[PDB]
Amino acid sequence: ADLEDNWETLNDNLKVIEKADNAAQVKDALTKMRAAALDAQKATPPKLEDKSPDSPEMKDFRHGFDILVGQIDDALKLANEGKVKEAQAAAEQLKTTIRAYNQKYG
Repeated sequence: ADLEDNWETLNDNLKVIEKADNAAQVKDALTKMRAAALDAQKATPPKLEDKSPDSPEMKDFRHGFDILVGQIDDALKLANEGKVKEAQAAAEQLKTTIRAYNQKYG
C-alpha cells in the first residue's frame, strides 16, 4: 500500500460523492477526503520532501494543499445546504485539480 494507495482512498471518495445517492453520503465521502487530504500532505505524488529540502517548510506546503483542500470541504458545507449535483461537480474539480496542476506536482 505505497503512494498508489493514498490515491485509492481518494479514489473511492470521488466514487461515493459521484454515487452518494443522497446529500448524506456526500458529506461522508468529503469527510474522508479531509483525512485523505492532509494525509496527502505527507503522501502526495511528489512526496514534497524528495530527499531533505528543509523540513519546517513542509507544513507551509500544507498552505498549497490547504487551498485545494479548502474548497473540497467547502463542498461538504454546500452538500449540507443540499448541493447534491453542485457538490458532485466540485468533485470533478478535485480530479482535474491534480491533473491540471500537472499530476498535482510530480
